[PDB]
Amino acid sequence: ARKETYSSYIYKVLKQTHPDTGISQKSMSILNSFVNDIFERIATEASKLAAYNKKSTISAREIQTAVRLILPGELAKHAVSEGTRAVTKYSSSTQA
Amino acid sequence: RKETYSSYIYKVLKQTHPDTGISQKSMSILNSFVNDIFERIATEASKLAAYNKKSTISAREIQTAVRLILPGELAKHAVSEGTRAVTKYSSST
Amino acid sequence: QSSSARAGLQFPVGRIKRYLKRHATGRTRVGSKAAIYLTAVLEYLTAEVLELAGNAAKDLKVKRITPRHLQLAIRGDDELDSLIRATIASGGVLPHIN
Amino acid sequence: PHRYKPGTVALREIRRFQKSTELLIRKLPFQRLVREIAQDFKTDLRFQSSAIGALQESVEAYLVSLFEDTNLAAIHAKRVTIQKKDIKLARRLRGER
Amino acid sequence: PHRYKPGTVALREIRRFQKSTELLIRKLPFQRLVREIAQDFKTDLRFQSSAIGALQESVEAYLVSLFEDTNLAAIHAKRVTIQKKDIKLARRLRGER
Amino acid sequence: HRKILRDNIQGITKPAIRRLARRGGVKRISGLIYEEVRAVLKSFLESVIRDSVTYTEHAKRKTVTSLDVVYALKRQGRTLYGFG
Amino acid sequence: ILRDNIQGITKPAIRRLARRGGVKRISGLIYEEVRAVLKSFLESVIRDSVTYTEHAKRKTVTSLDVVYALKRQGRTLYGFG
DNA sequence: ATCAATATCCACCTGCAGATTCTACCAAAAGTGTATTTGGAAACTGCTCCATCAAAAGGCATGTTCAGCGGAATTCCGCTGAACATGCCTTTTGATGGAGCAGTTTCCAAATACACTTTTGGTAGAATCTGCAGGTGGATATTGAT
DNA sequence: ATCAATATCCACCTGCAGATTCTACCAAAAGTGTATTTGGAAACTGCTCCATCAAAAGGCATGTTCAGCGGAATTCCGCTGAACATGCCTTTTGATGGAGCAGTTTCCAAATACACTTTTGGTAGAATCTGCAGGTGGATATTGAT
Repeated sequence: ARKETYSSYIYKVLKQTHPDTGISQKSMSILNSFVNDIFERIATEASKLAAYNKKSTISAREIQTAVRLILPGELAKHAVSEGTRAVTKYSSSTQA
Repeated sequence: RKETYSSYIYKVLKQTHPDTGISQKSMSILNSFVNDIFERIATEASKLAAYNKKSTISAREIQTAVRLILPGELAKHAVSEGTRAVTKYSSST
Repeated sequence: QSSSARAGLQFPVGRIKRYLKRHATGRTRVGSKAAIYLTAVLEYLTAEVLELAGNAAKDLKVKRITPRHLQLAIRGDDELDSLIRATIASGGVLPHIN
Repeated sequence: PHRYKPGTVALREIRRFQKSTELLIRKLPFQRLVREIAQDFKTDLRFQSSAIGALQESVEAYLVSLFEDTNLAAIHAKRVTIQKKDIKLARRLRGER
Repeated sequence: PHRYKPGTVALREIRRFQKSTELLIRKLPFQRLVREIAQDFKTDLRFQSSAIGALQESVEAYLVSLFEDTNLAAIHAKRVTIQKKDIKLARRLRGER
Repeated sequence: HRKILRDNIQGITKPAIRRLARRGGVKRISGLIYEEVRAVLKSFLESVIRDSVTYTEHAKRKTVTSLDVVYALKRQGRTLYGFG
Repeated sequence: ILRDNIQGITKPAIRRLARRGGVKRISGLIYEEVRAVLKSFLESVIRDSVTYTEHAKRKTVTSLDVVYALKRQGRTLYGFG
């Protein structure tokens, strides 16, 4: 009677990308299975190549490498653009 | 680390028929399959004992690992001597 | 006294202790089932390398060279489905025709 | 000069090569091949001999797999040549990309 | 009476499956058959029902992959039906034992 | 109690196999696609029930879930989506 | 020196390299599509080759890393280093 | 070229079950001072291995012809799958029990982490057969023309 | 039914590099031996979600029946194995040589394990309002023997 779920952040980001539509339960389960298995394979090869580089701590360069080597080139240039952009944003952690 | 298996490969090939010889370059082939099916049974044993969220990895999950990837015939006589040798450690106190 | 022999059989256990530690995830692993990793590696490497004795009448050659072990790993149909997409360095193909 | 029928001589050359296990493509040809395909999409980098040797090993093994099952797809159609539609049907049955 | 060609069931049945993605195979006979093949290895197994749904659309997916490739392997060889050499070449190219 | 139940192995039949078969696309069938679609659903379904219910029994568990068979389908390399 | 030349004109090696498996009489025009399929396969293996090299942060290439990449594309040419 | 006969497309009407804000609530938590301890960042450099680089030589690739033989257009002609009334069986759902699963609480046993001491399993090398690659060579199949 | 230059196999000798078996050797995990803590395993017990009964319609079956068409088959040219000849691009063997890298040390951003607490995120009800399935009505293109 206690379960971690993914659907909440999913429906808020669906409503913010596109404004005005609805969702469905089995389609909720197919895209949350999609998000956890894409995390699953980035995580497995992230640990694998942070193992074989003989380096000891997981790092952002390492996972930018990871996301480059797992997903094809169109979303490679996308995901690296907002990888650098997100680290620009959270790296900019000031008082204002 | 500099660490191989090829000496234990050589002791194995001697505890075959000792008449043959380990060749110059197939021991790299032997090293590569022993560590890659070592690593992949380690991967599946990791997450299969992670799906019941039990902390260690131990006997039940390893015999289910070494049955649940390798195919039928060598799997079942493999797990036969698996139980054999793991009792044979405990054969003494 | 010695762990491979206090086990008894002929693979080392003390390195696969920490080679499982090298690879593990579950923050905990037992100290007694090194006893099965050596049994796994014993069985699978003997269950390939003893078949290399089938070189004899087809090679009359005393070492276990690189085409030759795959040249008899093929007809182990129980074997080839354990190195499935895996393929040799300079191994050859078991020949046949139409 | 007596040389009889062609075609079963194809079969003895068949058995001639697949008895042997020599690395069948030529060396500095693949050397210049792999440099002049690598240097362009990512910049000037250097190679090592064993790594490049292993990567044309990969190239040989993959393409020999694809042409043997291309041969099977060709002899599906009751026919003995090799033609392009066999090749692209082989590429498509093999998981398009 | 109105009548039109045996063999021209094609396009109307094409759309007639294609608009809908409901599960093709009829359910509880398929439950019976998976229960019967499972029942002769280990005792007292049950199914969870959505597990039956999972293995149902697994066999649906693997069968549509099978005869989609036998469809174009049949048209590979100027042929209009599928026959037994088509499915046997599919089970050549499957790669899974 | 003994649950002696024999063949449902032909049990999906010529209209059923032709409706799945044309659902895949093919529009001209030959008169013996009975037995091979029989044998191949035999092969694929015994593979999935073997790996799935064997490690279901690894879960100390004599009663199958759905998450075990979807972990088996991803174990086989044909990862189904969306049943958890 | 670094100038582009065309090694896509590799060699007609396939009229012995298809002579590795049971290729019967050949009848040709395969040269361009065997050229296309091997150029696709080499570019597939070489971009993740150089991908580990930039994760290697040194400007050579090597064999243990090439077999890392070679199994991660799935086409694991097993056993060389 | 052509209307019925489907067939499909819209399309309005209506049910009807269900996603979806909404509350809430609550219980375990993400953000937080913080001491601290270490692995990532980064200078220094011996040094090897990796890119050029030429010359003799040498298989071998590339162009040549060429000639049968096999891809293919065409026939046809038996024949075996598709529609289709037309019965009918097994379904398709709806309503009753219970073994057996979460989830608990609790115990004990194995594995962590600490010092320990050595010995065995990593190299260097070396040497020595030595197997074996590669030749030769002597004998033995071989299939198109006749 | 017969011949024979090519191809292969079986046997001999050599040389060459290389396995391998040492012996050192060394050095650094590893077996022993403590104790601590906490997860693995078992008892139990409520509460689902499994299991089996029985009533009525749609897809299933099935013989009938009829034609695209499969396989064979004949022939007809074009295109490719094949053999030869030659340039040519390797091919290896040194040779240079030089400039990135593996190792090295250091040293400090910072990760982590503490306590610790206001929030959100999950769940679960609920209700509701509405979106879609289905019904059915009705225009509208396509078409097949004529």
